[PDB]
Amino acid sequence: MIFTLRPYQQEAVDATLNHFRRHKTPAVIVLPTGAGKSLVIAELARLARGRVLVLAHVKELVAQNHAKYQALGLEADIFAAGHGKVVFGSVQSVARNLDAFQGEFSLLIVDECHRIGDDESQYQQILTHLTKVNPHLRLLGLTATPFRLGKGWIYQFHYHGMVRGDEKALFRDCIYELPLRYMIKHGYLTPPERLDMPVVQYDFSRLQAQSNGLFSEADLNRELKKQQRITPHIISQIMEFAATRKGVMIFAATVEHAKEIVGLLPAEDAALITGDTPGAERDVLIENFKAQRFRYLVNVAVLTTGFDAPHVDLIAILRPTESVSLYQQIVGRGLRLAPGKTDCLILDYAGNPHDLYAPEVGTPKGKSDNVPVQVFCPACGFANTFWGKTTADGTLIEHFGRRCQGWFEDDDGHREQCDFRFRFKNCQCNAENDIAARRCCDTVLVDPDDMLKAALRLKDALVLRCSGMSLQHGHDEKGEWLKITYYDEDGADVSERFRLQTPAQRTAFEQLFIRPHTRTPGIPLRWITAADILAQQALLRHPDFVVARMKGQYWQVREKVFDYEGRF
Ligand SMILES: Nc1ncnc2c1ncn2[C@@H]1O[C@H](COP(=O)(O)OP(=O)(O)O)[C@@H](O)[C@H]1O
Ligand SMILES: [Mg+2]
Ligand SMILES: [Zn+2]
Repeated sequence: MIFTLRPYQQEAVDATLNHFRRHKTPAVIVLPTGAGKSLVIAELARLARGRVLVLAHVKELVAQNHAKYQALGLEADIFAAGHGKVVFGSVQSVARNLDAFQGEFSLLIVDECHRIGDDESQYQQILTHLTKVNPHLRLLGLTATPFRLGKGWIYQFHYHGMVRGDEKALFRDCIYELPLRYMIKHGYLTPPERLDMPVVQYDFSRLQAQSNGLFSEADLNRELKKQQRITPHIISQIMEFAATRKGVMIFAATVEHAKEIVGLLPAEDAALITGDTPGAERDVLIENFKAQRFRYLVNVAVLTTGFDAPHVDLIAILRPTESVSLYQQIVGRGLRLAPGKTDCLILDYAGNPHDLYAPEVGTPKGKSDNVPVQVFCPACGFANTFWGKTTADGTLIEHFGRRCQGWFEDDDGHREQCDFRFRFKNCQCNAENDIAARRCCDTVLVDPDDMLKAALRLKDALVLRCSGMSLQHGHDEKGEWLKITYYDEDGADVSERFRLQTPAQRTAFEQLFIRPHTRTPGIPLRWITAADILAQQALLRHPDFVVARMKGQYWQVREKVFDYEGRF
């Protein structure tokens, strides 16, 4: 041809080729922003039979992709506001002129395919036209951000064995992923430099995250306006370094941060991008920047399509990053190669740890001090990465995962997520299954809240809002026993007993108490006598509610509720 592929580019091509020689279904490739997505595009098109349509939502993406294609010495058409195998188009423009797209189309590539579900509405008109004309039309997505915290995952199965999204995902498969780690190790991107000790960080250890997992507009703009005096004190140091840098990208937390920054540095040498802007004004600021007509770009919406020019060489991070994906997306905005760019200066000011390579758990943290931890599935061996708390030594205090995420395929094409359940109910189903996939048969499972309300309107019933438990142990002519006593904030209490002597009794005790009560399900608790259990009571959680029925004379435990989540 006219071009030569790097090894990783040929991997991405062969991955795609193998997927569609076996499957009709959509696939995504995960490529960082400096990878040269045009080299994959051009090899697929050299091999294609139809034409190939390369769609973007953002017209500047359509123009960037058309330019980078023809920079290879190749011809292709473009369809936007104003001949070869490939057509480069925007969603709006192509959904308009569908009559001009009536030939053979074998492959449709969607750049930034994470955008697809951001309503838009014309896209599926395109999809259905192309599929009417081309029933076996193959669709490849490309993206650097498969997962946005708050929107979830763009694919379902990953070819490494994890499951990510539900049956809902737009792409059933992710078939190649190029790690930042590797692109930096082999020099295909600019190596990043995070200043070891920058002077005055913010104190975002006060993290009050919403349920989708994103810190709220209010909580940000307010909650550390207690330090809103340091907002000029830090831009001073940013200007210090920017003395010797071509383009600085600064990421605020809110418009109330980004404006209180855009005024605080030089007077017309900076600009402000956020979703609340034109339009024609963004089309002016994309020409001004990258052409370097100003220096500082301040933004709060990290979607920087157009401003990730190669000349940017310092990323200053003025916001806490909830997921690692947001951190990686932000640093990656400044990692492109430029002739004589030695590194990219990363200024981590907020409470943002040092893991450009962290695994993305893929769900909200929960407790703010939660880190990723890896738990091995006792069924299939797969290495899950759940949220957890780990001690100084790297040892596991808690992990929070509920189900193994590995998957497998037989030789009949039937594909299944592993079904090992770290948290369970009954005899077993997910903590939040409505119907028992299979037992007490397909019956309707009793919702915790209803079970508590039923038990409340019983007289022979006790319902204690458990504030903790205490263990005693003892012995007689049949061996040892362990007695657990649950109690609420007023010392109302109720207890149960477990003989530890016989192997059936040992086994029942692992079944009915250690497995519900352990903080590290899947990692077995090692113990010889009740004394070892007392010794390890920190590895045990206490129930959120206990229900005891009456007969006879004494109170007898019947139900324990863990992992509550619905108030009350
Ligand atoms: N196979 C290749 N042969 C020659 N140059 C390449 C190759 N792959 C990538 N490059 C160069 O590496 C850089 C890739 O950056 P870019 O084209 O901006 O990535 P993307 O378009 O994927 O965002 C470009 O400067 C490009 O010319
Ligand atoms: Mg490219
Ligand atoms: Zn498993």
